[PDB]
Amino acid sequence: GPVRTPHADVLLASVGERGVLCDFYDEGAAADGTSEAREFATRTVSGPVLELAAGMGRLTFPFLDLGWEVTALELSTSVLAAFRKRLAEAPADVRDRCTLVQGDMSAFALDKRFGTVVISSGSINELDEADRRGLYASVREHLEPGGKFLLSLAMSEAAESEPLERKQELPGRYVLHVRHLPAEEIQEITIHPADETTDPFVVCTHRRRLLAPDQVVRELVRSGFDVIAQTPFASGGAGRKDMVLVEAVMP
Amino acid sequence: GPVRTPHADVLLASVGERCDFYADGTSEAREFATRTGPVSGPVLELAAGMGRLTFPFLDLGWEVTALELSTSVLAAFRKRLAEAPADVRDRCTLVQGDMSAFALDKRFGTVVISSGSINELDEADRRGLYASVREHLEPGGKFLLSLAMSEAAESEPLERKQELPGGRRYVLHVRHLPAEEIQEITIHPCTHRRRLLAPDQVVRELVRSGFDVIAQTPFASGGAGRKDMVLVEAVMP
Ligand SMILES: Nc1ncnc2c1ncn2[C@@H]1O[C@H](CSCC[C@H](N)C(=O)O)[C@@H](O)[C@H]1O
Repeated sequence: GPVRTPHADVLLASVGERGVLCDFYDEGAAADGTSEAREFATRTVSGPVLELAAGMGRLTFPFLDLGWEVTALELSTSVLAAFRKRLAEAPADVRDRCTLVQGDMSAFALDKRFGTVVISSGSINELDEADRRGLYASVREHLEPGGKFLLSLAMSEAAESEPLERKQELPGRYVLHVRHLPAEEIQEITIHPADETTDPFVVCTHRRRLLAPDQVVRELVRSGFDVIAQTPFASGGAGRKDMVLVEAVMP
Repeated sequence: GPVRTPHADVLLASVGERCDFYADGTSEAREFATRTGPVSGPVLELAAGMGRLTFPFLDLGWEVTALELSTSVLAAFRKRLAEAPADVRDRCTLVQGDMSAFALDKRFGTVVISSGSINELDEADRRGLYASVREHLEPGGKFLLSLAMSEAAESEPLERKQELPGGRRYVLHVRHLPAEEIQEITIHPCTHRRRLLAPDQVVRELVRSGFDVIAQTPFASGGAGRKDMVLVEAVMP
């Protein structure tokens, strides 16, 4: 069914149903990022912008609020429908710089090039390694000359750190430097009410892919982009910096 | 063209003017034999290199089809086989092949692969491996893998709490399960990156594609000291 996490295991045992184990995407009770959008803006606008897997407009609207023309591309027709509902209930000027398009960000093709192409950490992490290559290839084909590819990328503690070195003393028949660089983790969340009474006690688990920023960056280089900047920021305006803003251009 | 690490460039100028980078299988093979039993019927070792484990396996008396991709490496292996005595040599059948896609039309009691071999495939190819391996297992037959386990892979992931409102108050728990790291080397008076899967990540992948993983046994590769490897047992339901 849902993912049975270790903390959830204990809770659900302790609470005896009453408690219910759920994935974080079914029911139910269960988006604001103007600080992330702002991070994207800082790091650019000449022309129109393409947002990939724009979901429901979490960033797309903030972008439109800054006067930008946005082609928002989404795969889910249902999310697409919901986006178009929000879009319907907003000022015709706001409405008219926005273009929705169904599409697969791993293999998409528009009758249009673009000065700026943006993708949020949430989205890039939906793709495996193969599709990620598809994305890079695709994007390259949609950048006007000199245009930037801007990516936000969540940064785990392990990816934030300077990987631990281990020097050695191995003679031949030298000094050896090993590093274990992070490439990909699984972010696992568990959310439950602070009580235990409540009734019902719904326990929310989710597992998702979480790529190391440096990893994406290597992928990017390997695929013909140059990464001209990488900038840590906190997603909620202040706190620990838990995100990296990456700029890529075609050489 | 060769990978330019941080420690390289801080030695590349911190020297002036005066390249990429391209062990004993006894303990390791024994660990495989521990989780094998009988053995009735022959064994198939995928990506056998040049016999580092194969020769151990033969000394356990086993019958081994050793699959390897490389024409050059097969040349080495064949010569080594030729210097072995004849009962060793006659229990070893070499085959050029691709561990990610191969038919051999025969099935095997046991199927075996080494950490270095599986770490050489990306995700898609590993999907193919498990599919192949399946196609080549006799029922009840065991699929054994050894997997390097780094310090990241073995540690209990650190957990972060945090209280949040609505207006209902919630508790939020976040763990980071390791899955893939990069092994980066700098040899030194010389460079190499490489894949290093988390044994757990491989296990998840085995389940995702058919097998029930019946055992995960940590062992030292050297055959002494800290257990730096994991022997995984898989079978087809
Ligand atoms: N292959 C694909 N092609 C296009 N969109 C995809 C996709 N796979 C997943 N998605 C979409 O990517 C979104 C990920 S969540 C990101 C939403 C938004 N950019 C934000 O910042 O909140 C989801 O809306 C999902 O429908």
